[PDB]
Amino acid sequence: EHVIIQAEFYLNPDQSGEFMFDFDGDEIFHVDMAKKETVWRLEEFGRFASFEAQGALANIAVDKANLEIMTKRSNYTPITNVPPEVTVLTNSPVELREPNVLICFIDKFTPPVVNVTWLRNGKPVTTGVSETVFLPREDHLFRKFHYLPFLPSTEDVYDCRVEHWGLDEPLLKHWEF
Amino acid sequence: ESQPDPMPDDLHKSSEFTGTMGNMKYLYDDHYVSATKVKSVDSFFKWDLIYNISDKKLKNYDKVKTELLNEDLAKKYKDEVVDVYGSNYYVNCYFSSKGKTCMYGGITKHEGNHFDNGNLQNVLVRVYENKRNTISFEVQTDKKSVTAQELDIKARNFLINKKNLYEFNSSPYETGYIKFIENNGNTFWYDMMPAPGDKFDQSKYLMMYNDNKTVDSKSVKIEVHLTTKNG
Amino acid sequence: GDTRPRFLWQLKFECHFFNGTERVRLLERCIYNQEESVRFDSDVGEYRAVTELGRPDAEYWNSQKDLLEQRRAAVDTYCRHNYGVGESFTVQRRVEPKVTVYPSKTQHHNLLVCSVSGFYPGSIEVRWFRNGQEEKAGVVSTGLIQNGDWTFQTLVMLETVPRSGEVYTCQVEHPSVTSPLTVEWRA
Amino acid sequence: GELIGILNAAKVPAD
Repeated sequence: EHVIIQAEFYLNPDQSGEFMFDFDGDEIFHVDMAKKETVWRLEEFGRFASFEAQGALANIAVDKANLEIMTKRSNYTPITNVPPEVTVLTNSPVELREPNVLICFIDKFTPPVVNVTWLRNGKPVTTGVSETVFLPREDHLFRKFHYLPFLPSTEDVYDCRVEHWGLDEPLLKHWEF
Repeated sequence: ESQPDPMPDDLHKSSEFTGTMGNMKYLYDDHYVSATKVKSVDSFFKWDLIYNISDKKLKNYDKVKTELLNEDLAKKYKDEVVDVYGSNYYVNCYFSSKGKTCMYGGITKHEGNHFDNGNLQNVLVRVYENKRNTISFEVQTDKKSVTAQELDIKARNFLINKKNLYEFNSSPYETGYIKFIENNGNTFWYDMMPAPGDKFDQSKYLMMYNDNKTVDSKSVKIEVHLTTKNG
Repeated sequence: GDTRPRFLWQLKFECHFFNGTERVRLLERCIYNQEESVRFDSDVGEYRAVTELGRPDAEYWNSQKDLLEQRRAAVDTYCRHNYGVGESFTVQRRVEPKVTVYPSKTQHHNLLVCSVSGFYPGSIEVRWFRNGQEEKAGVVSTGLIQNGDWTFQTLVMLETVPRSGEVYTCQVEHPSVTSPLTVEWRA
Repeated sequence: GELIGILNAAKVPAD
């Protein structure tokens, strides 16, 4: 096969909305709903293609309106929080002092709202970190990726700290050399 | 500090705009949303507020969504009684709610921001064409603290009529910016010409009024600096 | 704290392609919270409620001929169209895998690791060979890992009873290269 | 580059 997916969602009452395109599980792009522009997963894509961002904004409006109708006719049946499965790995075989990257896989969860924080020896890291938006799953739960560029060492100890309504408490995934 | 004045390379050239200048004129030619003592009644995204403001004129809408620069900004005026003034657009105006038009910023607290007598405040506007003051005039507002947007709009409406600032297809001027000078020496400006290309994106352009910047009517000074292609 | 109940709504238009754009299926689906309620299967030709919650929508949407006509033609105007637009940088995208072999920090028997990373697409085939012959038993894979950045990785171990002189080869076949990639471990 | 086409969301029946 080969699958291209146009996925969108709207969450009340957080009023979170998202609109993205997916190819075999990898994000082609998503629309920044505030700047009303297209943000390509890989810089290069924006050179080989284009997209009318405003059009996602039209759909999102419909999506919300639809959400309000459905919410009401299900008798305000709320979503069941499904906690994330969190994993931490490196992008490649780790070698001391050889630049690598820590990937934090937050998978199989819903609703699409989460707080992710990287920790370096009990302290929060900011520099160089990046993250993706919520990605769709066949089971309709979501996946998400957070990254932390780092320089391997024997002393450091990292943690991908994830908070989600499905979790009675912060989940910390440990990673060290 | 204050924003650095623009260098020629910093401003949009109308000669580089292929589209229809009329779509820019449209935003400032006797065109605006105005409401007094109202409170948001809804919100599409965290950063915007929706109000029940009817189109007094041609009854083209009764719902208005104004987008703000961020959430805190929207949280600030969400439950306040406020006044609204700004330039609305319809092309690519979207929101659910629960006719429509959209805009950015334009909100001011109504409580104690008016003049006890229906008294308006005049604000100086000096127009420069090719670095020389050609004409000077004043715009009026009923607010003590007013959005730059409101003054800007009023300034351009005047110039559209008295100097043909914008015409159906193109403008007499090549570049133009409107500079605001606050009594504490702080200044900032807006480009008055559309981005280069063949299509004017009204929504994207108006987004600049995003910050809901306000200034003191009694002490602020406006300067409109224009240029003709050849001189 | 924030204990308000949440209400989610998802709309997904899936374009499934097999043998390029030979056969194409469009699956339009709606999901309330975690429950798919309505859908439009291009193979079906019309909307169909997936649960009672969606009945109203399927009925209302199927009553709109224009909606059905455009939806039916979407496999061409939307799916095949978008495939033609992005094919050059998706279906054909290719990044060669970085392959390396080393013993695990695990261990009698010696556990070998064939690290294959940073490659795209995800389909890849890695096999172990002892003296030029495929190894069936003892092999253990971590499974294909999708990094979320258009890159994949995987580790494939080979438990072994090493005998000086033996040559354990890790073989990797992947779209990025015409001939297989080999990395040997010399016992 | 080349334009990726969108499919418009369908409004569900009103209350």
